[PDB]
Formats: sequence, structure tokens, C-alpha cells
Amino acid sequence: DEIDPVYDSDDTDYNVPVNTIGNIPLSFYDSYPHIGYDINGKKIMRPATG
Amino acid sequence: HFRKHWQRRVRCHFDQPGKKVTRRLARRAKAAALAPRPVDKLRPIVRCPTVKYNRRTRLGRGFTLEELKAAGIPRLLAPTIGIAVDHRRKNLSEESLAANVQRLKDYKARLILFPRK
Amino acid sequence: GALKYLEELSKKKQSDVVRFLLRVRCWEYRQLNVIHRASRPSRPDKARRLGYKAKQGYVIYRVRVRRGGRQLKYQRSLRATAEERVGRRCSNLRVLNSYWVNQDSTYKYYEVILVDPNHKAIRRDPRINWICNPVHKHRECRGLTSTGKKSRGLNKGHRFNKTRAGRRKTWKRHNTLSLWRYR
Amino acid sequence: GHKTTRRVLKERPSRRKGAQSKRTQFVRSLIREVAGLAPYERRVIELLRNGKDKRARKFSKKKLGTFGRAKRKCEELQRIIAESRRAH
Amino acid sequence: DRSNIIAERKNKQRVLVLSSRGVTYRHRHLLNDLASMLPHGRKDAKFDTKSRLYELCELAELYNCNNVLFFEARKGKDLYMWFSKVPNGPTVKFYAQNLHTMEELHFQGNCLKGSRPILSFDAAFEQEPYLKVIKELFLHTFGVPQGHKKSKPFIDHVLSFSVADGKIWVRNYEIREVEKVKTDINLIEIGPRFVLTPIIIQEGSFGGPILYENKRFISPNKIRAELRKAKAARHHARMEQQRDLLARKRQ
Amino acid sequence: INNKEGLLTALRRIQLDINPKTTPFSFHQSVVASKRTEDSIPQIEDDLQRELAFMNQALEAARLGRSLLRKEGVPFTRPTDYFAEMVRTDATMEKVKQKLIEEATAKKAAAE
Amino acid sequence: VYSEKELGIPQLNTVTPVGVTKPKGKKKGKVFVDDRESMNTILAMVEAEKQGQIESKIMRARQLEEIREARRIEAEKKEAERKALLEN
RNA sequence: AAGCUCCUUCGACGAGUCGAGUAGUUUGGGAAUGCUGCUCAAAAUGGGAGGUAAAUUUCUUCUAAAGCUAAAUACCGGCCA
RNA sequence: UUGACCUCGGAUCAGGUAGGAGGACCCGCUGAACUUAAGCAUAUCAAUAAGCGGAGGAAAAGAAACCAACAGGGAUUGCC
Repeated sequence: DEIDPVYDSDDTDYNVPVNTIGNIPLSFYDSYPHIGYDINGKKIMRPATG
Repeated sequence: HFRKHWQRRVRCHFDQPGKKVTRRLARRAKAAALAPRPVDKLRPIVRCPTVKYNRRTRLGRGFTLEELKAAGIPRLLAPTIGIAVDHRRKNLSEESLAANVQRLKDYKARLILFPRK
Repeated sequence: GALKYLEELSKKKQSDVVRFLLRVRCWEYRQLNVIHRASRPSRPDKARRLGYKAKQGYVIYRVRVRRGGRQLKYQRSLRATAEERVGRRCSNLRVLNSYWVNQDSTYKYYEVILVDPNHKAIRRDPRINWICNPVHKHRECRGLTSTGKKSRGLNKGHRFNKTRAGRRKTWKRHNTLSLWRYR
Repeated sequence: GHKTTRRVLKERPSRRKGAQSKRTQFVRSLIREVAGLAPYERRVIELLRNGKDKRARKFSKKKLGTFGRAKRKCEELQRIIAESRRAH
Repeated sequence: DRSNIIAERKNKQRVLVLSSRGVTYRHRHLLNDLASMLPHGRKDAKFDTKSRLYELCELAELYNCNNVLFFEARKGKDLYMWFSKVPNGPTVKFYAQNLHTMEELHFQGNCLKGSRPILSFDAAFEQEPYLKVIKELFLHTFGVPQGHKKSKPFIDHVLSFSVADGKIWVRNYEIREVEKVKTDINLIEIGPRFVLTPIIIQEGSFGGPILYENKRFISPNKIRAELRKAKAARHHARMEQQRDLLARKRQ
Repeated sequence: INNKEGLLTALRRIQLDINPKTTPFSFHQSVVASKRTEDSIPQIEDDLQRELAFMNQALEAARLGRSLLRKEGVPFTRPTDYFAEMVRTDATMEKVKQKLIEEATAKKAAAE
Repeated sequence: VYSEKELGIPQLNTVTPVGVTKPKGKKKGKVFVDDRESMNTILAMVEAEKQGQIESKIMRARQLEEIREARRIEAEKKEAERKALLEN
């Protein structure tokens, strides 16, 4: 029987982040309105100011 | 190649004749103790391992159990009558088996046994 | 066969029974002294397998040594440290062999089997009069026990070329310049 | 290579070091029953009863360190579960 | 959804990149480079050599992986690289040689980890029936599905497979865009550089009948045995010369 | 042993549709060259020519891929404000930069 | 010590993108900063590295936020200019 | 009391030890060369090390975590010559 | 009320034993720098010197979880 290449609720990669930003520091984007890019190539805007 | 202290680790063989005399006197000490007996034990004929040296034979450690049995010499008696025994070696070949049983038959033919006490 | 049952039970260490016994026993050892005489082996199968006999002359002493490191790593083992301390306390006995009995998070507990070389039973019995002979003084201090052999690397093969037959001896032999009479 | 006549050698007990001892297997089973399970074995049993067999294999590997050891541990624990179900 | 893919048609492909016991540090660095380039694939540590090779098909089922990249090291010197589709697909065994890793400082190129690569294949990959089966196995492994959530959005590197000898040469380049003179592409090599000699293609996951066998493969162990035999032959020639000269001297 | 029928049967069983009439290049992103690198490598020991042939093959593939992907509307160029993890670390890039610096410095120092 | 501009050192792609580099010895197109918003963002960055270290977390956050707002307004105005010149 | 022989009967072999990850140290030796510390922690047609592209992990060779043992070896110290 | 067992104690109890010296050689632990070379750093000196512990006339090692791939060898030690 064939395998379904699917992630189960125990895999380290079940819940994948949206930021598409790796293990780099967030010292970048400090002076930018956005934080990273998504899958489709659209940047992720910072929510608001506290 | 003298980056280390060879001067404190250097050795000279000025006692080569002295050690030769000492070893010869040791062989005579063994033959004074084992006077009618040979000063060594009968060792088997073994073929050298690798392809480089497999065309020649040498003396091995001891005779195998089943080649002693084929020669007709009991296990518990062979080391007593002066035959080295090697329980680790396997014959693996009728050629080695036959060579060693022939050697043991020659030893049997040339041996003299004294009757206990 | 009770010793075989205990062997399997001791292999099953994190099992419930063994874990319970090790806990309440670790508390006892923490309440007792750091080095103390153990009236009997806590692991009789391990003791008899390592050579403990129920004669007059075989003593068992239990010791706890602090675990961890000095980032420097000590070349000998906590077993070696425990054996050396037990021998120094019982300077008149010969350390036969030691074994782990309990671990704990800050200490580590070993029972050391020792033999009296001066007791008549030991002197008359073979299999132990070798340890009566004087070449076996302070085996734990010279690395002649099981942990000492393991740490010094007394195994045969290609993975122990430098360390078998003595590391310092091998280095000295390789670093001697040999000059013969007729060169 | 060279042509030498092969000889059939006797069986070696050192080769018979492979354990077929029925009494030793009996002792292992009895000690398993008496002593019980380690906490990670309890976790594996829990996952096997709930059918998370893949997760159980993964956890057994993480605890033991090798595919083969994990497989043997899971087989032993599945046998324990089957025997318990038969006994109850 | 459980695929980690957002696309109209989902190419659900996952890889288990696995290492054997006797793998050296250079082979481990290669495995790390390939695993970093593969976001749909996860690492697996040393695999017992006494285990059966189809046990790799039950390791794949555990991690829900349909593709396996198996690094098998022999004598601690030679890498054999296996590609398969579990549980019933084709498998290919290759001998990997000439390894250079991303930590080598002559490379000069770098790329986004997880970015989807443009896969370049030589023409022989659509001519010889054996090289077409290798192609689909390469596309499934070094492909990086369209909507995978662990991928990067912008594409900046090309992975090229070429057939120069009876071997597959694998290269990896960064696409550097430079403005035209009144933008065009330059390529800068970035990563692993290895050569793969095909050995067998067998109809099965790691078994079944063989569909292709090289019949022209020379083993490093064959080379070593030839050298040893040459040394033994020199010694035997010297011994034979000594015997013949002694006989002639007796005559 | 070259079982072409069996090779093709196995190929059919694992072949995902790549036909451009129904499948997009954004979906597959594989380019097959229209010429052999064999015909461009006369001698395999010539490292320069071999690497040039490999680079040219990859370059043709990259050009066609960029054309097709820009046609299909997939983002291609990496924005200057997109900072993300690399397959090679900043430390490794620093060492490559430093060896380039020392090589150029040695050459210009010999000139001086 | 010799400058990396003097030495013909290629640009290297890191977490900071190289971008579309310009050919050497050719016309590097001059982009002009004459907009009030572009002057604002350059000025905000300059004042940021001039002021430097601040003990107060909220003050640091506000400095970063004013730089971010300058970039946002610049992007909005440039997009508006793009739309204006594309439609009318 | 002992050796051998035969067999419609039996044949027990060392666990916080292997091993996995990791830090330090060491080696010609990341299949980690050995060792130690920390975390996890085994098996029974088992385990360890090698051979091998040969089509599957076949073959070869040994039994670790208990112990004893003279000789060939070293020697600026001891009793002398 | 008494008596066993277990555990832990006292005694100038009866009988023994260890400490220190020596350390040329031996078994462990610990552990440098001067020196040499190299853009730099690892490396080298050296797993040495110094320091600590433990034996003997020798010590240590030692009867394969060895070496091999042969027609195989067969505990350890030392020389070429």
C-alpha cells in the first residue's frame, strides 16, 4: 500500500511558521515596517504599536 | 629527526656477547634439568597466511586436537611427552592434517619413553 | 538459580521494584557515613560474580563519591576514586573488586569487596593466596582492578596499539634510539 | 586460489553462544512480570494501546538509540500487551 | 490539511535522508548540505549494516516519507548513494566520488535555504531509458514542492545534473542578476560537487529484479586488490628469480 | 543487463504529469537541455572546459526558467529587504571574503 | 591595509542580499533623493546612529518606529507616483 | 579417586555494562584511536570486529563488561665481582 | 516476664596488619614553558620536565569479543 506524504501531530514540522524566516536574528527588520515574507512572496507587516 | 631528547633515550648494545653467553648458559641449564629430553617441544608445520608468504611453511604454536587423535597421541599425554598443543587452530584442510599427522608419526618412531617410576 | 533471577532483576533497573528499592536505599546511604562497613553484599549476585566469598576475611565497604567533573575531565573513574579511598581507610586489606549499587544526582555509590591477606583462611585457601602475595599491594592505587584495566586500555587489537602493554612503556620503546656494535 | 580439500569441522560451543536456553527465557519472563516496567516502557505501552504505534517506535528510538533496539523493545511490549489481554 | 502544502494541485513528496554507520565527516557534511537544500526531507542517523535493506522501507513508513536518500559508506572510504521510492517504486544505487562541501572556501556562492531550485538535466536524461528513471527519482527528491510551508518564496539557485563520462556530475549555482549594458544572469557555484557512477537499477524499493547493471564499474576495492596483488607478484618474481639462479649456479 | 521494457514500466508507475499543455513550470521547474554536454567536453581531465560546459548547461536552464516563471507570474528576484537564512553561514561568507582579500592583497603587494 | 573598493573583490550573497549588482566600469544609474519623505527617512536613520545607545526601552522602540513610519510613507508615495504615471 | 569411549538425556557463559547523543583530552587513526565526565539507556538463532558493487546488507572471524600465571624484557639504585 | 534474630557500639579484650625510607628501572594520576615553523591561529617542544600516589627483583602484559582474507595464522613480552 502506498504512503501519504503527510505530517502527523508529533512531527517537529507539523506546525510550520508563516514567517518563512530561518534561524537568523531579528536585528534585521528593526528599521522596517515588515517582518519577513510569506510563501507567496508577500511581505508580512508588523501588527501595530503597543 | 632529533626534536625530542634522544640523548636521554638512547641505548647501546655493548652486552651483545654477554647476553649471548647468558642465553647459551640458560639453554644448558634447561638441558641439565631436562637432561635426556630435548630442550624444546615438537611444533607443527603451518602455512604462512598472506599471498606474499603462502608458498612457504614454518613452525606453528601447537598441534591440533584431531590431528593428535589421528596420530594416536592422547591429549592429556602430549604436553607430558613433549608435544605442544594448540586448541585454537583448525586444520580446515586434509593437506595440513596429513602433514602434521606424518610429523607426529615421525616423532613417535623416534621417541623413547621411560616407564613412570 | 536465585542468582540468575537477581541477575535479570538487576538488569531491569528502572523497573518499579528496583527503582523503589534504590530510592529508599539511597536515602539510607545519605543518612549514613561517606565510607562505612556493609555487613553483607546489597547485590549478592554481583558480589559472588566479581569474586566475593562468604569466608572470614572477605569484607564489603560501601562508599559514596561526588559525581561530575573537575570542564576538565579526570582520566580515572569514580570507581577508581572510591576504591582508592576505601583502600586507604582499610590500609591492611587488599582491594579485590568494586561494583556500582546506586547512583543519585549528586553522589554515586559503590560497594568495594576487600580481602584480608593476613587471615589464616585466606592464606591457606588457593584462588586467594595470590592476593596474599606481596606483588598485589594497592592494586586500586596502581590501576590493577577492573576499572584500572578499562581506563588504561588493556585490550588487544588495532584499536589499542598505543595503550596496550603500557602507554608510557610503548612510547619509550618507540622513542629509544638503538645503536648496535656493527652499524 | 589454491586447490585444497575442504574439511567439515565440528560444531563450536562458542558458536553456540547463541541463546536457546528455555530456562533463561523462563527466568526473563518471570522477572519481567515481577519487576514491572520502566516509565518509558509505560509510555510505549500507553501508545501501543492507543494505536500510536509509529509514535511509540519514534519514542523508543529516542530513548534507546537504535532502530533495532526500538523494534525489539516494541515487539517485547506488544507481546506483553497480548499476553495481558489473554490473561484478563 | 496535513500536507504542509498550499497549491491547487499538491505534489505531496517527503524525503528521508539517512546515513549508515561507517560514514566519515566529509560524507556527513555532504548529507548536511543536501538536507539543508531539502526542506521536505529530514535527517536520520546511523543505520545498522546487519539490518536488512528493506527495513529502510519501514523506517520511511514511520516518518511518512515516500523517497529515501541512503548514504552507505564502505570501509570508511567509499560512499554508495541510494535513491528509492517506498514502498514499491524503482531504486538506484550509485558510487559517489570527488566530494567537495559548502564549507570549502573556494565556492564564493550562497543561496536561500529551502528556496525552490530550478533543476537542470542534460539531454541524455531523456534519451537512455535508465537515465530517465534516475531523472524522476532526482525530480522527486531535489524538487521542493510548490506550496511547501517550509520553503522560501524567492528562487535563486540552479541544481544541474550532467552526463559527461558514464557518470552523473552534480553542480549547484547561484543565479546572480546583473544589469545589462545599454538584467542578465551569471552563475556562481555555491555548494556540493560530487560524482555518481550508476551501478544497478532494480524494480523494487530496495530489492526485486534488476533492470540495469553497469557491467563497466571499477571498484576502489578492485584497485586496492590489484595493488596488493602487484606487490605479491613482485615478491614472487624475486623468489622465482632466486630459485632459477640457484639452479643455474648448481648447473 | 539493460531491461528497457521494465525500465519504462517502472518509469510509467512513478511519472507525475509534466506535460506543459496541462502542467505549469511553476509546478515542476525542471529543464532538459537540447544538447549533450558530451559534445562540449572533448577531454574529461580538462577541468576548465568541463566546468564551463556544466555552467553553460545550468545557464541555459536558468535563462529558460526565468523566462517561463516571469511569464507565469512567480516572484523571481530576491528583494533587498528580504533577510533570511542561507545554506552557508555569515561566518563562512566572512572567511571566503577574507581569503579573497588576502589573495588580492598578496598580488597587489607583489606588484608594489 | 587596502580598501575592498580598490581591490576587485566580488560581492557575496549573505543574509543581507546582494541584489541586482551593476557591471563594473559602466553607467551606474543615478537615483536622486529630492523628495521630502526620502530626506526624512535618510535623516531618521542618520539621527538614529548619531544618538546611539538609549537606556529606555520605550525610547528605543519609538526611534525604530519613526524610522519605520518614514519608510512606510516613502513606499506609499512611491507607489502613488507609480500609479499616477501608469494610468495618467 | 582418574583418563578415555559411546549416547532414544541435558549443556547454565559476567548490565548503569554495551550502545546513542554530547563536552573535554589524546592518537598516525570521526568506521570517534583510546579515555573520562553529563543525558538517555539495551539484546538473546544474542553480541563485537572485519570482508563485500556484485543485489543484500548474504560471507569471514571471535565471545567484552570476573580473576591468576614463570621465561625471553628494563635498570645512573642494593650485595658483590 | 523471658528468649532468639537484625543492626549498631565498648574494651590497655585475644591474635594480627598499614604508615616511613628507597624510587636506577616499573604501574598510574597530574601537567608546562623555553625552542622550531607558519599572514594569523592550530601544531612543535611533549602525551616531556616539575608535582602526587603505588610495587618488585624485576614490574607491567598475558592466555583473543585478536590478526587476517590466505593453502590461513593462534596468550603475552623483546630484537631485526
